[PDB]
Amino acid sequence: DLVKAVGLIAGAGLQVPNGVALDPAFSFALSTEVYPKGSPLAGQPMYPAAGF
Amino acid sequence: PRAKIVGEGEVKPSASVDVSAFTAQPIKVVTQQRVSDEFMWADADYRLGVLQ
Amino acid sequence: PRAKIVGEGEVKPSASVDVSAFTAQPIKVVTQQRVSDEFMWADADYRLGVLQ
Amino acid sequence: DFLSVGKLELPGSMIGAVRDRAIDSGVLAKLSPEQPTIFGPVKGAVFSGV
Repeated sequence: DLVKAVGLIAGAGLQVPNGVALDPAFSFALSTEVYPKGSPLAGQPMYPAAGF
Repeated sequence: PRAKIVGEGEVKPSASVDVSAFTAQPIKVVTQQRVSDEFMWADADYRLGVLQ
Repeated sequence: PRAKIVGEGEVKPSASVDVSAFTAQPIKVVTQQRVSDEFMWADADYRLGVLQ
Repeated sequence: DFLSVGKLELPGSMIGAVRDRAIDSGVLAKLSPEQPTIFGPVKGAVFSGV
């Protein structure tokens, strides 16, 4: 619901989104996932989320 | 603007500019609190920083 | 504004002054004139000083 | 009643001049390095096949 929201701004490849504001209740709904050991971005949060 | 291919002796044409504008009216926002002077005394007596 | 005589008890009233605002759009005035090259030469050759 | 700031029609301030989109200049200049020549036509020979 967030990635498809970004895909409306950069989908046409015109504007470039750089800021995002979340609701405290929504920021908890964002699944804490992070990247596995293999990927070059290991240890980094895959989503905004909460707790980080 | 869009360029135009011309030959030796051919007329060199012109284009245009599409300008625009946005406006914003200044808004005044306030907030007031009604605090009895009997309360401010207890605020400094029991030393509970309710107003500070 | 006109002040009013006030007794030691009567209410000191308020006068009414109306401030307005004008607006002037900039206008361009232009005066042109064409003289011949031969004339321009003649002014410089005979110390005439017509052009100045 | 009183002197408002409505009668006195205020001008304001200018934020500036912003361009809507980022400029999409070129791509041919990034893929194939420009090899400048003198004025006039250009021509090349191509030997194809074995």
